[PDB]
Amino acid sequence: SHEQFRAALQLVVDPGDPRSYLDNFIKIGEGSTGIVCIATVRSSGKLVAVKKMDLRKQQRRELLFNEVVIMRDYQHENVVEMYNSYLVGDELWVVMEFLEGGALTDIVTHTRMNEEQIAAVCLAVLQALSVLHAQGVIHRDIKSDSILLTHDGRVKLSDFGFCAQVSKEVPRRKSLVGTPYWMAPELISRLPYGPEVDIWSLGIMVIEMVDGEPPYFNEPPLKAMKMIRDNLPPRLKNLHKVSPSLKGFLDRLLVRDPAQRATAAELLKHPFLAKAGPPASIVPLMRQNR
Amino acid sequence: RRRTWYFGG
Repeated sequence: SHEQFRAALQLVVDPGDPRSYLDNFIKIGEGSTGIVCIATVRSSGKLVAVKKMDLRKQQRRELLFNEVVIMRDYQHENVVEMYNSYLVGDELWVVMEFLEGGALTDIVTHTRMNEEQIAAVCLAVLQALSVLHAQGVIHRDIKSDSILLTHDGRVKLSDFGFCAQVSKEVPRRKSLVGTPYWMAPELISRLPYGPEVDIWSLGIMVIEMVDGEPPYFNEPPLKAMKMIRDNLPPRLKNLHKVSPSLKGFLDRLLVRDPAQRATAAELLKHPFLAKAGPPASIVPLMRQNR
Repeated sequence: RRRTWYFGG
């Protein structure tokens, strides 16, 4: 049955073994579904990233097909580019763009972002989401760990292993999927849900960028989920430090009723995003610069 | 904890 799943994934990935062209694998990261390495392309010396996911270590194996559907169908300027996929022994390897700036997590846990920088992140993220949600794709795991940066401060959404599609025949999803602290209240309540859940998770990421941590982060997962399910929307620890503009923005995201929550398309017009700086404005936040 | 969960369906 492992062997049965290996055969199925083989029909879907590219033929071959990229070790035939990559050198010097160095692990740089751990994800929910596997690990991430830098590799050197031997013909040219360029760097790529390689995501390795052990078919035996998955919560749900069939979610590994997510990486193939996104790669094949849903590329965009603010989405990490995937080049090729391979089955190597017991692992799916995806060779992808290397985002040398690392994850937004390393930033929010170590410095303070100003509002120009927060607005730049939110705009980049909302551009990816407007396009994905127009095609019925819901990411379902928006949080700082899923946002990667280039060396020159461009922002890209990554980590689509848990995404799902909605459509006229399947207008909503029912799976309990996400990282507890960032999960939308309707998703925790087990109400069927749609793209609106990424909007709520993005609002929690805005709290990450202001406070450094999502709400209830010191509470065990389950307890945090109960409180998200049952309490009023969570508040910034530092409400006093955010502009009225940023506050009114967040109030469009952390709306408990999914019907009243802003859509990505609507949030691209919010006046808070007018503060968005260029990618250069993100650069000084990165570990090699701060 | 920052780990993603999957349990529904």
